[PDB]
Amino acid sequence: GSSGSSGMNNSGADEIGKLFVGGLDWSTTQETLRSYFSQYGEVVDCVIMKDKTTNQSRGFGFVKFKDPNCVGTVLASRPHTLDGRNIDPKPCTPRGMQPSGPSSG
Repeated sequence: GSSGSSGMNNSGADEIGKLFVGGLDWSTTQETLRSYFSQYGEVVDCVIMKDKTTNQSRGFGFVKFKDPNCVGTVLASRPHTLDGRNIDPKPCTPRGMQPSGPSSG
């Protein structure tokens, strides 16, 4: 970059095969959520954050994938929308770029 400062590139094997879904719906459940993402990649672990008292899906969660490649496949299928709710997955990584490359299908 010329003006903006991007910085160096790091890998750090952490939250690679993880997928942070942003934009869930109080109705959205972990069961259905699993399959919804399972169609893309073998869901290993699905989590859906809920309220403290209401215990309702605030509007975000997580999704694990047997393979760290499954995450991308979905990131390319974006945007996303499950249970009549506009959602958007994330590689669970900080802003910036990655040397990953065109690696995708």
